[PDB]
Amino acid sequence: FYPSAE
Amino acid sequence: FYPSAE
Amino acid sequence: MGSMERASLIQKAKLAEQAERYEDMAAFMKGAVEKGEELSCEERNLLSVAYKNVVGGQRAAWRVLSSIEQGPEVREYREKVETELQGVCDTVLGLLDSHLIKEAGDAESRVFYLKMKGDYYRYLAEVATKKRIIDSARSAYQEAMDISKKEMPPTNPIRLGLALNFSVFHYEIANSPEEAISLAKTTFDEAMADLHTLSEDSYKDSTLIMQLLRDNLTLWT
Amino acid sequence: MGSMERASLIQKAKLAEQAERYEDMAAFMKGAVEKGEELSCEERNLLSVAYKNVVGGQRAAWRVLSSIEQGPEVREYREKVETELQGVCDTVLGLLDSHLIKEAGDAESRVFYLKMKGDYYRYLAEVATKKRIIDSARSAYQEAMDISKKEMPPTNPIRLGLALNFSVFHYEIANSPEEAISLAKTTFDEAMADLHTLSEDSYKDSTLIMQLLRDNLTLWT
Ligand SMILES: [Mg+2]
Ligand SMILES: [Mg+2]
Repeated sequence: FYPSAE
Repeated sequence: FYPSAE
Repeated sequence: MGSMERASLIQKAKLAEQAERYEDMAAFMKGAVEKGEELSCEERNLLSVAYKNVVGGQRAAWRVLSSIEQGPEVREYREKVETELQGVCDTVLGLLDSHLIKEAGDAESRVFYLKMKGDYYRYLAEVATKKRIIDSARSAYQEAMDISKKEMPPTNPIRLGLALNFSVFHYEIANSPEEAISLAKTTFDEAMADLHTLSEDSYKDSTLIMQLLRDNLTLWT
Repeated sequence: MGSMERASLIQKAKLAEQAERYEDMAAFMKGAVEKGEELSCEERNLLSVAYKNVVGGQRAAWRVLSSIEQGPEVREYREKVETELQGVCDTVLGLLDSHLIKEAGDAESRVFYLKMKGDYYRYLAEVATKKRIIDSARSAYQEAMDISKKEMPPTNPIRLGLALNFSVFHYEIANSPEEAISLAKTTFDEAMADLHTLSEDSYKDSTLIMQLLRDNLTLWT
């Protein structure tokens, strides 16, 4: 849904 | 290298 | 999987495919085969998709590691992946030998299983360092070819995918690029001449595999 | 992995990453952590990439199965994948608690591990059906935030990735979309004001994570 940290 | 059957 | 119903294994294989959980999909389909009943067409496709994806990830990894290989660690880890790949191919071959092939009497089932036998001996050959494994792939593909030519039309998708894979066996494994090119050409041309017999949906099924034959002929000539 | 040298585990983790063998990569990195020595920066990144990829495939599968769920088979198989996901999160949390966090005294290591603790409690919360797990993620992220604000510049990539993930925790898990939006805005603006201090390569590292903060702000406002 909502990109998180790589 | 050389596509095979799906 | 011995305690799970056959129908529940098949249902969960389909869920695992949707979830891209291919190791689970192959374990469910192994359990369904081991119920001992013959597989339907849709069940044989589930078995093949599951193992193709499992072994496909192992082949890709083995190729990356073999290229790096060209301390003991690179060889040990390539050996680790290679052993796991050989185990998956042995498991599939074992399902085919106990007892899928011997119970398969219709041409659609028998050619499908003999093609799979050829394929998984071919994957064993890709890592082998070998003659006997290459012979076993050849023999399985040749039995499947003989039946498919007698029993199926030249556009049948199982016949076409068998000829495609036997052509890749000849080019990549058996060092017979001229036999590869001849088989792929003859198979394409005989299918083209029979397309007029097909419905729109069968035409789409057969021309998709014919395009793979053409893609290899373009790479090989 | 107890019989394998630490350096060989680390070497094979890197080979497994190249081969996209992330379950093997996480097993090698678990074995390296269990040697008992602290991890370097590059080793902490290997540990995090390996588990992120393992749990990332499990989260994707769990979302597909939970959507289908909305006989007992869909629930059983979603439960199967959920249990395996919870086991991977428990394994990571267990490495952090025995003994990575307690031995981590530099801010770079301590913030990295506390952010990981927050992340893997967050993944537990995504499947939980819960208050205590949400509190444990919050508490780990807040300790990491407190240290990062005192000890690192606002462009530090670990500080930025922590604030990004704590913002996703607030929006998706804690039902606090205004806190999410405030944290992502403040973090972006304080980093923008400190970019002038950076080399070209550090500028590229920090602006890549700032773009994720901006991508979420565009989704949320
Ligand atoms: Mg029969
Ligand atoms: Mg220390």
